[PDB]
Amino acid sequence: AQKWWHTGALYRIGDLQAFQGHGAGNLAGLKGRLDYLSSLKVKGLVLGPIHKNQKDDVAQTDLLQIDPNFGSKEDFDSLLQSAKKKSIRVILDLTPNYRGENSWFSTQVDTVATKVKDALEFWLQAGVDGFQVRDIENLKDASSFLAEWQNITKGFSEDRLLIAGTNSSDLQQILSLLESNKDLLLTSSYLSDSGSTGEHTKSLVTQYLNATGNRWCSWSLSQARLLTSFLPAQLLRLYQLMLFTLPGTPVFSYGDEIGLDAAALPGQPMEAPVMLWDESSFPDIPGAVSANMTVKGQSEDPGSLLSLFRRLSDQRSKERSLLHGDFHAFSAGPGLFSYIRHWDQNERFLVVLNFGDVGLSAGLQASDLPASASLPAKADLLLSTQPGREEGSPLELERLKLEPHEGLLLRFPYAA
Ligand SMILES: [Zn+2]
Repeated sequence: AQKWWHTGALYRIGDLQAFQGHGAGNLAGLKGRLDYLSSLKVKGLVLGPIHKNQKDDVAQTDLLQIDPNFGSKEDFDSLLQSAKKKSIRVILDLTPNYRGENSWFSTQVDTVATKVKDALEFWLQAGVDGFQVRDIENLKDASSFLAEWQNITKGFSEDRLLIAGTNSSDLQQILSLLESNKDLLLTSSYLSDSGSTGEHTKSLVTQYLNATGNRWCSWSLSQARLLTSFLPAQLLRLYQLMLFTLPGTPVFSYGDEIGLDAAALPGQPMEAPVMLWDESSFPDIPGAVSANMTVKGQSEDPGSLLSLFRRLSDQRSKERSLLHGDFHAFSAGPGLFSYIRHWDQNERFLVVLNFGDVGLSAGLQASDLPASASLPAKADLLLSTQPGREEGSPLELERLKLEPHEGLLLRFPYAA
């Protein structure tokens, strides 16, 4: 088989109460939204933290005890049972001081690291499929601890994950964390540089793959915050296509599927903005929310961001070329970022991303590829970020017009 986090996207649910809002707001309530997460084809949701934590006090913090606000232990057990019946894995966040500004209390670790050791051993027997920990740059001897905890996690089963998260975007600071245990997923702000861009992004990704020996890894804009925090509205489709087709596991926060924005909801945290299911989800200020900002409204419109997300995620899970990590990038025009995805004699995929505000001709040439480059004269358009095109019918790779901010996803058989 394939280990489970390779087969789909990860969905981060930081605040249980903002995610479902009124009525539910529980572990028992989260149970009712599983069929929805299935419609996003997420193979693992990143849950919590949900443990007891008195703001900035080590003694008054216990990772083995759930906070009554979120429910009970039987609610959690009940949640795991249903989730496994629906092929949905659950990753628990154990960031200790998640109510204070320093997530690891201070540079005095000793007592804090011991607590984390016991929690892993405890919650794996309760049946969780992995763990997350954030703000590692504030942890003394970070790489040493991530090595040990990774070994406990993999020891239980090889089909168990550890995710670590940093706010840093420096490449050398990121690699030094990875020099510890190379099978460890690391989310970061490495990609976060919108507005002024060009083909800066193309290099960033190939440089990272270059340095890491092309090992399996994660793709995100941050450890916890939304896409809208970093990107302008009219770049969300482009980045969504990219994250869903780059070699590795893509990681989103709840709300990225509908383009959820912390601003535009006056007086609300950038961490835990309320999820928008329909018109009644935001009562505080009535008219501020509209139908096209909601799940309900975007479920109707085929042109919506939610529609793009669901279709991209369906490909990412079903198709084998996007499930394994075989990837090659073109040397096209100065705005573009194009690449090929393939595995054995399965169906091949071609991506083309225009980052500028100007129309382009995609002159994607053989230019630096393997012997398995041999592109056809024609490939079928599966999907475009902009409505208008004839989806399903063949285009021509030499003569290829790209409108500002457009993204194309093209399919073709192994034998050209
Ligand atoms: Zn290849």
